[PDB]
Amino acid sequence: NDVAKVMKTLDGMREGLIQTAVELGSIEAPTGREGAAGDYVYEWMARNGFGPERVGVFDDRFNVVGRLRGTGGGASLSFNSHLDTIMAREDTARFADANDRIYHEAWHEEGRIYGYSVVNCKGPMACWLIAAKALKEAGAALKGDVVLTAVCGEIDCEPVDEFQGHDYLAEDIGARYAISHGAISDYALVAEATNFKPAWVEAGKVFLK
Amino acid sequence: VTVFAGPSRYTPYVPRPVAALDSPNAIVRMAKLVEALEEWADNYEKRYTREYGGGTVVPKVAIGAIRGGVPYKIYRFPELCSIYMDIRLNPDTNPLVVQREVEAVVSKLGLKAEVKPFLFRRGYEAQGIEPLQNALEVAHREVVGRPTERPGSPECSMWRDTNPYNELGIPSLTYGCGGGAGGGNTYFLVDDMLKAAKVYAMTAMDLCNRTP
Ligand SMILES: O=C(O)c1cc([N+](=O)[O-])ccc1O
Ligand SMILES: [Mn+2]
Repeated sequence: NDVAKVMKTLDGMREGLIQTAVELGSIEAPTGREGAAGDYVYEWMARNGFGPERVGVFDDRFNVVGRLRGTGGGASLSFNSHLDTIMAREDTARFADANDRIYHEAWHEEGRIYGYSVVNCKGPMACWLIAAKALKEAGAALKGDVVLTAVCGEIDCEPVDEFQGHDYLAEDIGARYAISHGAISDYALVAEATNFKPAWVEAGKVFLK
Repeated sequence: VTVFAGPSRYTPYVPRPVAALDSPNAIVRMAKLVEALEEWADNYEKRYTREYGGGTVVPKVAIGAIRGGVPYKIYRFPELCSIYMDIRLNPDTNPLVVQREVEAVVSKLGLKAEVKPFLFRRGYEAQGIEPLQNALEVAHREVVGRPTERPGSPECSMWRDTNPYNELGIPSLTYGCGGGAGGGNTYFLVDDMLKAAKVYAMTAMDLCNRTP
């Protein structure tokens, strides 16, 4: 089997997985200021030879798209997670304790990794960044491409009234922008937290004033 | 008045159904606090009405602003929500007394809240006003024709700059033409403005010729 080789490769990458998640979760990146986090993921993909591109509407809010190229003749698979996080230190209007710790930082304690920034979503993103690294470095045989798509603006912030433009946009400049501008593939796995339970329906939304 | 609730939840996880006062959404709880506060206000103005020589003070209460949280991030309801109250005082009411009354309204609902004052100014009745009162009275009867009447309560129960003067020992009253803008009147008669200017001048000619 050529699979087992990768599994044992992944058993040895426990530490890089932890480090990547913690370094990534530690980065200040609430929706609207995901640039710095994007930069880390770009430079991470570059070092590991995934040939990344910045695909975005603004030079400081962008998606990062790189690939693990195939031998030829297979189906493409995307892995997708988002760079933005929920809490900004700004938000004293939504949280009783805007400056807690679980809201903004990320650390390795016991056998856990703590931080909202990790659960959502730096996180599942670390998981497949490592998975991609294992496949490449284990020299696994793949006919089809693996597309690595790290996006901005997934979280449901939206502009309204006098709050317009760059600082308040989210989903319009996130994944759908990336996909519409190259990040296409045959199939896509979005890596977010379920409890190891697959879901392939999702809801829409209407916002009313 | 900031009402606390929580824990924050992403909309697909919000617990329903839940009793209003138990809602994790601070906006929901506040809505319940608002009707309790409006009835408290209905009784406040009557309980603290007080008659002075300079007028009857009818101290009213209004909720002037609300907010929580921010409009451009609504996918999680707020753990807190604030209200901003204008509560008028008669000259003889201590602000802390009023604060405890409001703390009590909240307490009756079982809500956790912060009642924090961010403005306090004292109201005053003038002491030793008779010389100005009289000088004006004389002028008023000459120009307007009858004795002066007792002022309307809203014009006694507001903030006007008679307070700083009185606070600092300069006996002071207020007097002009027309209905108050808080009313809201939107115009003056030119004839009445002329009358006032005459009264002002006459008042000055009397009063400024007394030896202090
Ligand atoms: O003198 C007034 O009528 C008056 C009204 C307002 N207001 O209606 O907001 C404010 C200050 C005033 O002096
Ligand atoms: Mn997410």
